[PDB]
Amino acid sequence: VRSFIYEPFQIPSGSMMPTLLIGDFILVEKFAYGIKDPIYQKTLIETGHPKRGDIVVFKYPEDPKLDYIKRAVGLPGDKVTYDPVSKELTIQPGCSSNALPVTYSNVEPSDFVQTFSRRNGGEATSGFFEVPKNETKENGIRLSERKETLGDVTHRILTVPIAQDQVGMYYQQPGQQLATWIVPPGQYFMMGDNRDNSADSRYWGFVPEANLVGRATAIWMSFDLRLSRIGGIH
Repeated sequence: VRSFIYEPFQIPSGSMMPTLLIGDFILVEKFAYGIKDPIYQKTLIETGHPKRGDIVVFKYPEDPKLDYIKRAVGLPGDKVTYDPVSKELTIQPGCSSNALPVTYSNVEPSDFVQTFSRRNGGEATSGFFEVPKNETKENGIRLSERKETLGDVTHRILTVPIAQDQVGMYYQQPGQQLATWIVPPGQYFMMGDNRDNSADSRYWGFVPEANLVGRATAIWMSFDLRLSRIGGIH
């Protein structure tokens, strides 16, 4: 006697590359589901919770009028530390006041190249393009790829070899060094797979449970007419 609500979701940005791409249309399963008991035919309202590594759609805390999609990397109580040089995560569960095994595969060239306009000789991102590994684009940088295993979940991330986060721009948590955060009760730390192209928890803080919409379950369609991407999230 249980029911789940599902809603389609268009992928607007490349913050989740290479896992999710601009043009992807995904299925999202709401955390809040109905529980129709037995004796009575009522519909109890129970809410599920994201597991570490889940790809989650949520309402932007600063402006809940917009929905974002990131990977839930930090759970309540998690002590999250990000090394901007190695671009690696360290996660220590239950440190609200034991190190989780987070491993990374070897850096390899990805299928994408990020380009940038050059008005005035400066640089501004101008898009992502799938480019054969033996080719290049002028004013573009080949992005690197590797696998991140957050405990039991393994997924891919992209990195921009010429970039490095400016720690001073991070959301700084009271009483904490820059680049370290303790996830508050009932809140989450969100990060996108395209690690140098993601305005996430590093910059605007945690996501309250109530802002959560649902978990991404599949790519129902994608229009960069990529029938090849329909299926599970990889």
